[PDB]
Amino acid sequence: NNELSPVALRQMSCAAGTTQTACTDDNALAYYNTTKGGRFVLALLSDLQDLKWARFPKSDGTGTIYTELEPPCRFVTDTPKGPKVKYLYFIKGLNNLNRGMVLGSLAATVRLQ
Amino acid sequence: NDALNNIINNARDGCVPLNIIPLTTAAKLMVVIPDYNTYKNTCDGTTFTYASALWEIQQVVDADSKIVQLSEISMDNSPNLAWPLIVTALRAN
Amino acid sequence: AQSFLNRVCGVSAARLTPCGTGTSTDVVYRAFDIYNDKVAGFAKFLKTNCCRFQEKDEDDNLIDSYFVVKRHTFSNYQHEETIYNLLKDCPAVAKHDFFKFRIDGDMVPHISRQRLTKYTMADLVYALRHFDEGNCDTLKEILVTYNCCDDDYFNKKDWYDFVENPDILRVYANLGERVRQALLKTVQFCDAMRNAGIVGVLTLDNQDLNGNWYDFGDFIQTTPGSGVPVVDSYYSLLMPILTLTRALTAESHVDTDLTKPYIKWDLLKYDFTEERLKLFDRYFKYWDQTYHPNCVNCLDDRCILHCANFNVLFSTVFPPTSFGPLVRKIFVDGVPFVVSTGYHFRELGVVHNQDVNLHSSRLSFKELLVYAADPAMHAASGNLLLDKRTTCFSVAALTNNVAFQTVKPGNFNKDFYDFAVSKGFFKEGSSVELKHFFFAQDGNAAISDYDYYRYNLPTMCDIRQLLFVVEVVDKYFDCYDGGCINANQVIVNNLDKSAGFPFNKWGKARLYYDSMSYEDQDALFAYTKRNVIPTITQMNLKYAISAKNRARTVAGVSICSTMTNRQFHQKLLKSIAATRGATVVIGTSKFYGGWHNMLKTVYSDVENPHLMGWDYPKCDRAMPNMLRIMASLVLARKHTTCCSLSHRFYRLANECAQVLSEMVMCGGSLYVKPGGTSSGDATTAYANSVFNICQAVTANVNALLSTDGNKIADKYVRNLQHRLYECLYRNRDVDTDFVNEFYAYLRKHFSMMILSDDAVVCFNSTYASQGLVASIKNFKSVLYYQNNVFMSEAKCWTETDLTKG
Amino acid sequence: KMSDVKCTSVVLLSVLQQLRVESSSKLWAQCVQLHNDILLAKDTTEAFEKMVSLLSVLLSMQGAVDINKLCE
Ligand SMILES: [Mn+2]
Ligand SMILES: [Mn+2]
Ligand SMILES: [Zn+2]
Ligand SMILES: [Zn+2]
Repeated sequence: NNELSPVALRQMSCAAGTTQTACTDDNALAYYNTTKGGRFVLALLSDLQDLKWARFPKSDGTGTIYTELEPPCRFVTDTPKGPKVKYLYFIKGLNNLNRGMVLGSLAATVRLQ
Repeated sequence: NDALNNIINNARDGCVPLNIIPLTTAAKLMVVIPDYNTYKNTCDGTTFTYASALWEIQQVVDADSKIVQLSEISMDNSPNLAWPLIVTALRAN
Repeated sequence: AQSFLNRVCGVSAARLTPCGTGTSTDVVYRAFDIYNDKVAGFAKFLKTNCCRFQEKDEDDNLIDSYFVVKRHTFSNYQHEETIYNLLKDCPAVAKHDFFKFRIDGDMVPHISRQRLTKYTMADLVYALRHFDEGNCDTLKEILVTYNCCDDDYFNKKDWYDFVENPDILRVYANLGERVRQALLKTVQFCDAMRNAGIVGVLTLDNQDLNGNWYDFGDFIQTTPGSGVPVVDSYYSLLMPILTLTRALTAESHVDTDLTKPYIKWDLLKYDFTEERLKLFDRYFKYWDQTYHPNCVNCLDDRCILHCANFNVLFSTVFPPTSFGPLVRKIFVDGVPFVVSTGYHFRELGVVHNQDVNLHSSRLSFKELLVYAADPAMHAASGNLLLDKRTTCFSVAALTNNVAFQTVKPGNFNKDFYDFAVSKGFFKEGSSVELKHFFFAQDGNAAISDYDYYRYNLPTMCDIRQLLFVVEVVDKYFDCYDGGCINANQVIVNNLDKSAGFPFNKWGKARLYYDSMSYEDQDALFAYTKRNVIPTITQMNLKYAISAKNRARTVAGVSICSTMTNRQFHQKLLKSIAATRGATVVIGTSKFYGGWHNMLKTVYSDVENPHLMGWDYPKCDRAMPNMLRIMASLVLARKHTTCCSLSHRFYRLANECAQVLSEMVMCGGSLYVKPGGTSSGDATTAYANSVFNICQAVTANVNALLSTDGNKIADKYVRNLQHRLYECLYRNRDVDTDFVNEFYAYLRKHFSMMILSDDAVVCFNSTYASQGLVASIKNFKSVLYYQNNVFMSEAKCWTETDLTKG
Repeated sequence: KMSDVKCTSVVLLSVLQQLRVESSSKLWAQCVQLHNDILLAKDTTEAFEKMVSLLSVLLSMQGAVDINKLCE
């Protein structure tokens, strides 16, 4: 035993875009790491093909962080909505372990074909 | 020496490691032998090869820094010599 | 019945012999690496559900290959079947076989794998990293089975020792090829998993020594082309082995085959930047953390550690005649010189000087000093030297005749002896008796003691554990202050000591500390923050009373090193020595009731105490280079504001060029010091303290991780174990909350007193008897697999009645 | 009694060393070896044979005039 990730983290929504200023309102979904020393989302779950910049204002509200994104991932799920092809986007520089956690949670609590 | 300049010109950048300058331009070699068994395998005869060059043995001396001729260092005569023998040699061309 | 056995063999090689009972299981002790939601660790658990069969080689002889078969549930059955069907075509996967047999009236499913080896790699790694010479049966069997040695070798007692019986390296190095093949087939397994779209975590307890893999039990499936392998624990646990067994020795042959001649590298080529990346891409392809071949590009200290660890391993393949300074012919006042313009370490890659000025006009006094201390000008104008007395790499001879230094005997004070015998002393059968004498030494005493550096071996460190032990050792040193000080504030005692080589030809330290005004010294100290200055160390013998006939040799470092090291380090050094009540006890006197205060300090609040102490056998020469580097980093950490990040790195490079591989001038000719501390530099007595605290913390970490976490009854220490493994291997960045937690646990259950490698520890005993803190065997194991010395139990004591100290 | 042997070996080695005996390496090596074994000895009889062997070295040369030095 050496298990991958006991228990899943969570899901929310967030903001993303193509460039620094292309950050529109809620257009994706993010699984986040719940740490007492700050907030850290893991993966950007989106339908639009070529997002490249994401954004979220700081908890203080004065600052806002930009998160560049790697080339997308192609996958689909099964829902009442039918075949609905989204693109999994990871923050740039995501390490292998967190990729494993998010992918395991996705394949566990959400269908794939 | 002109050999040092030669090996400094052939470097891609002009910087060469320190541990190869004496190895490839020194004009004299010093050996230190603790016992006859090591002497036989390395400095045998009046010529020997080290660092891919040719050297000729000259002025063998003992710990007391007195000159010892080459015919003395046999197997049976070995226990009658001070035996950190320092064998000197020069680069042959 | 018996049809089970003829079903298991299937198609190939039906030479089956039961290796236990029949249709029932077979329980053995093996070393796993478990992390579910209830337990962590790298410990020997009780593997139960597997029937193990052994094949017969021809002539009816038992062969080293097995046919294991599990028996578990039904969902894992189909899940395993699907994953294996996906992963079958790879060469690095062992052939499974899924069948349903019946014991009673039910189709119990089985996984009858084929052609195993009795041990995994986890047993090898555990047995080497958790040594105990009292019972090392598994190591004996593993060594004899693969033709590394023969059983008659273990009758030669003290076989395991490294100081005595130095041949054991030749026994261990015979295991290199198996480990290298395991590395390669692991790479191929990762490639197959990625291309097949499978997500899974890799351990060593699922890899027989041949190379194949199994137990696809806890894997999950993703879309093809997007799989991910998890290799944080695997590689990091396996790190210390790859230099015990020289697993990369087959990388210096012409086509990486052991039956070929050696590659003849060009003499002048010194970069080796592409080769290191090629090696990293071949063996460590999926180690997803940037590896900088030269550390001058590193971002902070932890990345410097993470890249020096890899350079240590990758520098043992390239020739040792290319390392060292990288000199360059510089023209000055119409005359060509040869001066060092950089360096080439084994642990830091290539470092280039920043302020080099070819076609200089005239030399100042600072220039004359920095040019009269560099070994380049000295060695490049001396005769070659081939010394057969030593194994250390000689360089050159500055003279025409070697000089032999003897050690004289001490004189006799007869009058005191007569007075002693007058008062009825020295009578036969009395307790007091003469044992400390002034021994004498013959001509070649110095070199026969410099030769002891042959006990220094290139060692790899478990990096994901050092990156936490260094945090805790750091937290041990948060009470003091430090920073750079100006020239007019240094404090120096005894200004008439020697100035090293070649400065001792003109005057003592007073002259060189005198001629420089308070601006020359600061100009030099600000020069060294952008340059590298190699130096030449002299080696001298001590002349003192002793109880053992071995000589003692001390290194006299040149003035240009200590002059700047004092300015760099003195504030912290004199803040450590002027503090009372801390862990380090340097500076606390034993007079006027100081010893009583120290002893009552270390007894502080532990519950069921038991003393424990030690000392290290040949501490200065058995020191690995990584722990020296980490100690210097921990000392230099305090300069968060006074210096930049390039300045700190170049000061560290200067330290490594002056006290780690500096060209020792032993006798009358230069040699190369391989590693270990030189005992006569500025910060020996504190680097040793950092070392000692590092070993204590490492022993605690090993003792807590490697415990079966299902017998631990106190809930808090079990949660401590789980979080410890999480932040050690399943994490990447420092978690200061848990670092504080663990430091509090240590200082509450492991009290300490430290001077330069002479330690004393007061520990709770009812925990150490359950392995929740370091016992005295754990230090033996740590010293074995990390320091390359065997800790004899005739130097470690243990005391239980605290009324006697 | 052995302590006297150790002390006299110490003084004997000192006088031998100031007699300039270290000019010949093999002799000095033998002398220092014998002196070290005398100092580390645990029993008196082997100390005494190594002692007489060490003293024979001093008696060998002619530098130490013995008849005068033995003045009783
Ligand atoms: Mn397994
Ligand atoms: Mn399993
Ligand atoms: Zn780096
Ligand atoms: Zn500073």
